[PDB]
Amino acid sequence: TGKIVQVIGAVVDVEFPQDAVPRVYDALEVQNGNERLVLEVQQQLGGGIVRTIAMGSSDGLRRGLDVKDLEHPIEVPVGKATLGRIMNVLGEPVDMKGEIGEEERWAIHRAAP
Amino acid sequence: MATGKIVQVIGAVVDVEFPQDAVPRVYDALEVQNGNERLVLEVQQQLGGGIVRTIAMGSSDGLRRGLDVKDLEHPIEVPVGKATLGRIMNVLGEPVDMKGEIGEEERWAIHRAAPSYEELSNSQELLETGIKVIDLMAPFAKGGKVGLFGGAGVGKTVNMMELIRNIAIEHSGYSVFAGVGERTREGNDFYHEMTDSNVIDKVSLVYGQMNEPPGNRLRVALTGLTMAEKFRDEGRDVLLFVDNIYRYTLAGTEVSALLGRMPSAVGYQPTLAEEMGVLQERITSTKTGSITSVQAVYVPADDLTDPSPATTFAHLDATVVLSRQIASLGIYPAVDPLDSTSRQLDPLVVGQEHYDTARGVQSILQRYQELKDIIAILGMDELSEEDKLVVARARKIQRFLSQPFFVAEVFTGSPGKYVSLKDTIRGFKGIMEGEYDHLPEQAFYMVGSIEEAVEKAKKL
Amino acid sequence: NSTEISELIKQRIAQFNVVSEAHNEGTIVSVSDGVIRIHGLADAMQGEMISLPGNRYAIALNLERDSVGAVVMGPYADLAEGMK
Amino acid sequence: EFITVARPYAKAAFDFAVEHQSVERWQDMLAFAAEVTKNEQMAELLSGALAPETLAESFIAVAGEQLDENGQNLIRVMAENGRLNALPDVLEQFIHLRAVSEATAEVDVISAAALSEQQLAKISAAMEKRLSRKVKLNAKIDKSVMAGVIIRAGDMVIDGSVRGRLERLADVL
Ligand SMILES: Nc1ncnc2c1ncn2[C@@H]1O[C@H](COP(=O)(O)OP(=O)(O)O)[C@@H](O)[C@H]1O
Ligand SMILES: [Mg+2]
Repeated sequence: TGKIVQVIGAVVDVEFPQDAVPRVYDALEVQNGNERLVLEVQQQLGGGIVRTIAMGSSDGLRRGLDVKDLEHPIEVPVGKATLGRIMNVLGEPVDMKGEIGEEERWAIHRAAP
Repeated sequence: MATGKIVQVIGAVVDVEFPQDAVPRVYDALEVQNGNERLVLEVQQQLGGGIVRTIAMGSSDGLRRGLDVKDLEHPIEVPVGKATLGRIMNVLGEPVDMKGEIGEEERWAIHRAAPSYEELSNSQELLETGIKVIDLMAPFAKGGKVGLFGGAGVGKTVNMMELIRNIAIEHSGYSVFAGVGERTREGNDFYHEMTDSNVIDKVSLVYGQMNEPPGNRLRVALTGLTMAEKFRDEGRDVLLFVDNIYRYTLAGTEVSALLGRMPSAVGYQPTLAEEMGVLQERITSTKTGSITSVQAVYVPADDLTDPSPATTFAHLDATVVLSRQIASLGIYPAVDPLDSTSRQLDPLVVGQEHYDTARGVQSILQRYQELKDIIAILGMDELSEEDKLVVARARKIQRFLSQPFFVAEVFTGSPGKYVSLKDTIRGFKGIMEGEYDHLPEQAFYMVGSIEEAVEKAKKL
Repeated sequence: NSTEISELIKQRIAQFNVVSEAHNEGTIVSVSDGVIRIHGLADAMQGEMISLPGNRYAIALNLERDSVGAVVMGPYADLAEGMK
Repeated sequence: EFITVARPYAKAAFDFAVEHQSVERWQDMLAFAAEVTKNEQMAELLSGALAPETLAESFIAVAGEQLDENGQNLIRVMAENGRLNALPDVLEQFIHLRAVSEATAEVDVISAAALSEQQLAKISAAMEKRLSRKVKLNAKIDKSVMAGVIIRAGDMVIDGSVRGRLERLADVL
């Protein structure tokens, strides 16, 4: 629904419709060539433009690429499943074993007790 | 009628827009109703089309964009004359002592030019004070500027209270006290002390304290100068005490950046030198009358290298440099005899004897400072016997500089001492000539004249 | 055609039914790191408490021309543009 | 104040008006846009945080009597960068540019009394000869002059009022 308007190193500016702007820590997904990249919102600027941080390599990103707005923050597997394995920032498995068989995923932005 | 509207309120700085005809000029005053509170604004810049940028002489809270502003076509004007004597006032010349109206006959604008070069009057009329080290190392004349330099807690306020007691009471003329950025408690204590001593009838008090917004702290010194200059133009001899020049400069610094200025070397405003000069060149003794002024100067981090003390050094006849080192060692007042000087310390202006005595004291103490680390690391007995004699005389001399004050009696539990200048010269001459070589070091500590030194030596 | 053209502009703007912000109301136009920018809100004092959606409140510290800069007192990740 | 912002857009507009032989039309169209800029409720919309394209369309909608080349494109390009308030400045810039190309000077005069046509004609020719332009005098009858006349040609001015001579002699004294 949205489009990239600026690419400055690790941060990316994305434009959304005036009535469909994502929340302050929502996650976006973009197709960088044949591979998918995840962006995390940081600031809501004026006019429906939001600043985001790239959870991956930023090279190869043309401006004018379309993005998908996921309606939840970055969520990772938790519990007994994530107990003998190596994992990425986005909760993906890093060891060459199979998928993590989790029953539950938690958003990484939570409140202190 | 009202003629302007507020368009910006950033912190303590307010912008007002007016019709492009009859725009207020610089240093004018403006008025706006901050709710029920009458609030005064002072114009600082004419910028853009019809817009002036101003500083609030009060709390900026409660202001809305779009409020009407009325432009008074004069600067901030304050009462001047006998009616200001015995009254406390704020920066705007409004009473804060709850005794009622000032009742003034005339009001004067606080922004005015300095005397022309040919108006200046030369003077060498030495004042005498009870403090030994000040009269010895830095005597000063009637009609001149005095500055007490010091870091935090080194004795500026106590020395200024002592000097008020010693000078003002013998002085028969009116006096002005400008409490620029003072602690509220110490202002109240000063007021009550003067009220008890019955000298409040010849002093005018202007107080702008720490809690007030930057404009008040910026312009209160000019208010004080305006009152002092009224007395000077009447022909009288005036005593002007300023509590801290430092926070005048600091009140400038706080608002400088908000006015659109680019910052200077140590974060100061680019206009530090000119802002100091315009204020301090008005404090002069002209041919019609004389102002004698004592100023307390804060020294940030106890470092005399900072631009503020550095520039204010170049404006003073006599500079008494207090040091935190001597205060920490317990010698009171903490005057540094090597750094303190006065331009009246001439063999022509003072007695030739007086000049030689001062020069000898300074030479001896300078010779001690170089030996300090030598002795500290290598040992006392490495010295020659002549060097050990010099060390003895140096320590005795450095004790004789100390003194109890009447106003420093609450802190220590001892009476106060006043020493005449002749006695001071006689005592230091005797010490240097060795007439008291045989007395111990404490026989000179915290005493008055040298006769009192020998009396305490007998008691010892 | 000064009067005629100004009247023409007025009638088209009125027929378009665009309208000013009501005084003491405004809209959030930027949210960033616990600091928000608000359009409108003419009758806003410095240091005033402005009510956000929810029971959250914000302190209006900076009154710029055509903008009010406010600080959120609490969590701010729930706010967005278009909020009255 | 944004004179320097107006200079690029004004140069584009004027350079385009002589490519299409409609300077006289372009000047009044710019006046039309300035009058749009002056409206109160439109000014509030401009102060809002609308996106440039939708804001530009809301602005275009109140200015339908504009050409495709002139209005719909210049308004939107200025809206992309939010320089719509420069339209009032662009108008004055455009007038000055035109006066430069047409070799004209809007010389202004002030007098203590109304001038005869022969006097005004001599002044017109004399300034056409002092300058190298077709002058266009305009007069105002102000008693502050006391007598004599003022002649202003932009930055340059020539003062023949007796008040000026009076205070000049006062400054010589
Ligand atoms: N002559 C003195 N005798 C005794 N105590 C002193 C003397 N001078 C300074 N002090 C002590 O040091 C404190 C700090 O100095 P003071 O003058 O009060 O503040 P400042 O030096 O910062 O103006 C005094 O309140 C007092 O406790
Ligand atoms: Mg002090």
